[PDB]
Amino acid sequence: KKGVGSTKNGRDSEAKRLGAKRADGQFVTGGSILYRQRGTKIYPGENVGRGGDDTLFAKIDGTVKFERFGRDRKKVSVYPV
Amino acid sequence: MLLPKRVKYRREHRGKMRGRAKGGTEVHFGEFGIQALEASWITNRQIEAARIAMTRYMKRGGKVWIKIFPSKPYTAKPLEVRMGSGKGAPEGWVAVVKPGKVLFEISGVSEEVAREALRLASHKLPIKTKFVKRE
Amino acid sequence: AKLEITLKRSVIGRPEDQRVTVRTLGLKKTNQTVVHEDNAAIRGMINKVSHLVSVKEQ
RNA sequence: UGGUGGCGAUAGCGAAGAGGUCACACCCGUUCCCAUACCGAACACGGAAGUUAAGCUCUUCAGCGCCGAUGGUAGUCGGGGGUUUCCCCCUGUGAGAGUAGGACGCCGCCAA
RNA sequence: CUGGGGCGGUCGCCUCCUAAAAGGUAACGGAGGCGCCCAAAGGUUCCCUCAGAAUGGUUGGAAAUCAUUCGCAGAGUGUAAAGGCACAAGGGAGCUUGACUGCGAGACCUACAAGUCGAGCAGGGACGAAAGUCGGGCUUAGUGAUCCGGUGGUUCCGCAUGGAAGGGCCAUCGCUCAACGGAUAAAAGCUACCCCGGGGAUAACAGGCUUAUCUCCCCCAAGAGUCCACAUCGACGGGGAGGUUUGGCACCUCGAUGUCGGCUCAUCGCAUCCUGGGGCUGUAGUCGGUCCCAAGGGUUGGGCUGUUCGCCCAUUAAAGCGGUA
RNA sequence: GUAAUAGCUCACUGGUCGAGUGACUCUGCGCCGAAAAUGUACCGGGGCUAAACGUAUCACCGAAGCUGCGGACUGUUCG
RNA sequence: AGUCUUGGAGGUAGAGCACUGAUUGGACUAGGGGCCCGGGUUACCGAAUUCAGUCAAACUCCGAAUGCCAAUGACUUAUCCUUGGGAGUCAGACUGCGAGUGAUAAGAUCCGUAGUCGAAAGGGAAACAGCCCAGACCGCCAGCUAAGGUCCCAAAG
RNA sequence: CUACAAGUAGUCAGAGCCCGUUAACGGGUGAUGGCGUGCCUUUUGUAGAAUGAACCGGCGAGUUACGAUCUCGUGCAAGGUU
Repeated sequence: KKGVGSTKNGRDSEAKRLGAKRADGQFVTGGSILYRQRGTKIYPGENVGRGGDDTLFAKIDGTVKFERFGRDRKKVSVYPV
Repeated sequence: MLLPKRVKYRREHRGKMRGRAKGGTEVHFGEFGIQALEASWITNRQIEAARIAMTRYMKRGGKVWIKIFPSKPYTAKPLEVRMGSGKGAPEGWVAVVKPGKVLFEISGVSEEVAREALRLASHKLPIKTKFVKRE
Repeated sequence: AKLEITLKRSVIGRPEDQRVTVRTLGLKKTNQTVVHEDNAAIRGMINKVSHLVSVKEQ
């Protein structure tokens, strides 16, 4: 028998549950978050706000819609009734 | 014994040799080439054996144009060892090959000579092959 | 229009999704005739299965 | 024409040309406001002798970039098969790349 | 924890891949970082835009600084990486301290504990003319419970009453408690003199799967062979068989499967040591080499070593290789 | 083939003869490559040249599936 | 809940080289030689640039199928939520698919996904937990079929 | 019933033979054919070459007090109870 070891590549961070949390056409309350992220994969739009964690929340109640800032750049927005 | 000078990661997954090749499916640098009919990994020792074989058969002949390069490394743990305790150490270098892929070409030389040289190389290689020419 | 649907084949060893499509059609036993209408939804459903089922438009 | 907004550069880059009495600019000088890590380049302040050269508008083009089909193919859910480190068949879906081609702008509001 | 255990290594947090186009997802899988830093590297207002290249030009030099055109970005973003940012989140200047107090609809993540975002209200402010932004930093790590004590403040209680001691509430300090959800404030080893409870959930023998390794066979054939590849050898390379080796995995067996060698007893396979029959020969003959068919029978006695194996002596037609726990 | 030569052959050419005869690609099914241990021993056996393989067609068998007939129980809706 | 429709986020397969890295060949060539008189030649090496070409889990100009999240209605299907009482389970196995470690070896190990077993008898696969077909209240000396089969063992060509 | 037959020992089919019931498609044997690897535990999985039992009989294991909580029931109800 032999003896070996020392992998030193055996860890990783805790998974942080990013991505969208509400869907297009879905009704939303005030203050609800929509898209956890890091930096801006997506920007805010109308009646939507960004936080210190680059997270997107609805300032009001309404319905969600995702769109594009012209080219190669996305957006969300809340539109009320 | 070809080698990539420098590499990001000395250790990679092995991968999967599904499907046919993307490119390099037809001779265009040379005239008379060889292609594969299977999929396999190929080593620098294999390719240099084939290369020196054809060049010895030809003895001055024209140009070759290998069409590959063993970028991939492959590991192998030391001998008589249990499982685990990290990934094995690198051993050598490998080129991955799909079918329909051209490996060696030839120009400057007649068809019979080319076919014989490529035959000799095929017998040094593991896989099934076909003789091919430019359109 | 209308159409009858029958279980030519069993669900044992089939995934839950198409199993539940069957049960949604109202099928609990093999060789069970069930009537529905020639609706596009139902047609898509029997397409989604299409290998447990025999169909006969009335 | 000028100002000001909207639409993924189909708006752009690039080449060639035309115009400016009005307008927009360039442009003439700092005494004041203010300014330049240096200063009237710029920013501010005032001016209008002359200039369409530039900028700005209007034409042209398809060289670059951009958009982009149809068909086909890879891939693939599902079903089935086989000599199964993979391969094949069927309904269905279906790209990328490469083409056909499109395009050197569309829409608004105000002022003369 | 552990592909038996021990020794080694690691133990918490952050980033990426693996990860299978939501999220999540393991392994002693692959790569790297943290246990901070800035009183300006923060806030606000206003300003502008990088790296490199080519030209010209003392010292200036390949490479400072210089003007110069090209230049979506090759630079920078306090730090690792990913995501993202050039209308700035990057770079400058002025003024300042919102790196505030009380809070918080409603959401995310989540077993719990906890962690995260948050418009908006009030108070008082900073910058700005104004709109308006500011509850730290470009986002994600930069940290730990409770108990116990300590410090400060407090229209709380204070054992008959008044005080007090002491306690409570608020703010805060003290732990690499790093084995990082921390058993104690406080702790290392031997057991072959050992014992109990259990396990084939887990190791040594044997069996089984695999066959990397081992043995054997084969392909191409350069070359050796005076010449000549293939009489005999056969490089660099390639493909298989067997399941006698070293091994890997842990499938039966720990309410017991006795483990090397030797004796006796044999038995089977043939990849044949001899004997038999042949081909080829770099076979003159005698002897041989190699290959093919053949497993009927046979296949030694001693010295040394526990030995297997091996070396040696002397013989033999020959002194076979292996399987049968 | 010889030490070299010599010699034998061959490519090639002509003649006789009077119909096919020779190179290649793809593809189906097969051959060798191919050996192990109590006994044929990798069709389950017999045995099969169709009783194998490929395509297609129709029949039949074939389960506690399903149906038929009859009983028990539970549940839902109105015995 | 399922399906249909509609809209979304998501960057995997695949493909590609626009980034980062790796890489083949060619052309030209800075430059450096060797040769002749500061030049003048050399294919002696040769930077960058360029043409064409291959490759990538930790690379993307691109980008699916599927899956995921919701809305509308349609059709169908009935299970969904809360509170409370009571539990057991935390040794999992194989198979198919996608991946890792391994030697792209293991009835190996570890993950995801679907199934079966577990906790499931019956028919076939000779026998044969996990494969194919299919789900057992009970009886019947009735019938139709699935998988698999039809010369005899053994029902049927 | 049984001396050419292999069988977790039975079951189903079934002839022959012998009987005659709690009188009903009855009873005992059973040649022969078909199917069929015991029970319990523990296991991913056991016919298991994993465990336990020689057999028969008897004895032999989740209860009681106190308290809490939930359900059901009864009584009385903003009042119930000692």
